Amino acid sequence: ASATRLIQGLRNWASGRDLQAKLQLRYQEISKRTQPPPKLPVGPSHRLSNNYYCAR
Amino acid sequence: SNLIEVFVDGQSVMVEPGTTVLQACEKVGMQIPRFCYHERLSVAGNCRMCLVEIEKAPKVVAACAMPVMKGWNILTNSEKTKKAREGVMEFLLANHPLDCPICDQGGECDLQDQSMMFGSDRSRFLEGKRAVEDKNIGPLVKTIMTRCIQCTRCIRFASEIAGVDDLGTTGRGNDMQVGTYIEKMFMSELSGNIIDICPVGALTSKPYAFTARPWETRKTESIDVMDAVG
Ligand code: SF4
Ligand code: SF4
Ligand code: FES
Repeated sequence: ASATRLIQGLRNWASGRDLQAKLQLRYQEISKRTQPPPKLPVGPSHRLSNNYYCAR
Repeated sequence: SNLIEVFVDGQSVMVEPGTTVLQACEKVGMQIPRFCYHERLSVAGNCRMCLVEIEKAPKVVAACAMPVMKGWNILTNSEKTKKAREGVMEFLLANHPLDCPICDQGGECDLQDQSMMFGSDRSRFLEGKRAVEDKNIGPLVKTIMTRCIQCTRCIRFASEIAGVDDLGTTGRGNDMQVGTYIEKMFMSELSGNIIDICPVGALTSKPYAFTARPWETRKTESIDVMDAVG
């Protein structure tokens, strides 16, 4: 990005792979930080009245 | 010739008549876990940890103070034996405070070891957790009676070896303070021995109190001095 069309065409002509499309300089889809806080679910225990440690 | 057969897990062994189930299990090698039994004092039955499912009976019976009838079969690794141990261990850890960082028996607890090797993995009892105000027993022994599990072992040791009779149970329900009523400085001989009687971190050493933790030290043979007995 931040380039004109002439050198863009020179890039896509020196390697005909459409380098403008994906270029490994991310601008947009950096993951937006300060995410919401998670609430972690608990799996096959905290199930009351049946979690017998003699069993498992 | 005065020997009774018990089938500990099917393995037969001869036991002198009248002795306990627990000494038969310690004869074959088993350790039924225990909190109010000790091999120097009288055998009270207040901790309920020593239970065992003896066959052909719907009721689990104790093994701290059980006399041995002829020809037993003892199951120490059955289903409801483990269920009873997990239940009793879950009962003990309710009214016991979170002090395992600051408690003076981090490496040498008993609730910790037996709660790992027999207890549950999840807890319950969201509310509650009563607290007993401590005393000032002596400048030799630091005392926090909140960690006291009311196991009645300092009492039996005092009344049957020290002969001093300055310890007692007081109250009912959850509210059973083990201690001394009259705010008297309990001073006698062998009062230093009471900090190894107490299986939980409730009666610790006063000058030692916060100077180490028993996995860092290394243990070394030595002989008593200034006493003629050694
Ligand atoms: S006696 Fe001390 S180390 Fe043991 S469970 Fe109680 S607070 Fe924790
Ligand atoms: S102070 Fe210790 S030895 Fe005495 S009853 Fe309480 S837990 Fe048992
Ligand atoms: S050892 Fe405490 S109940 Fe039998």
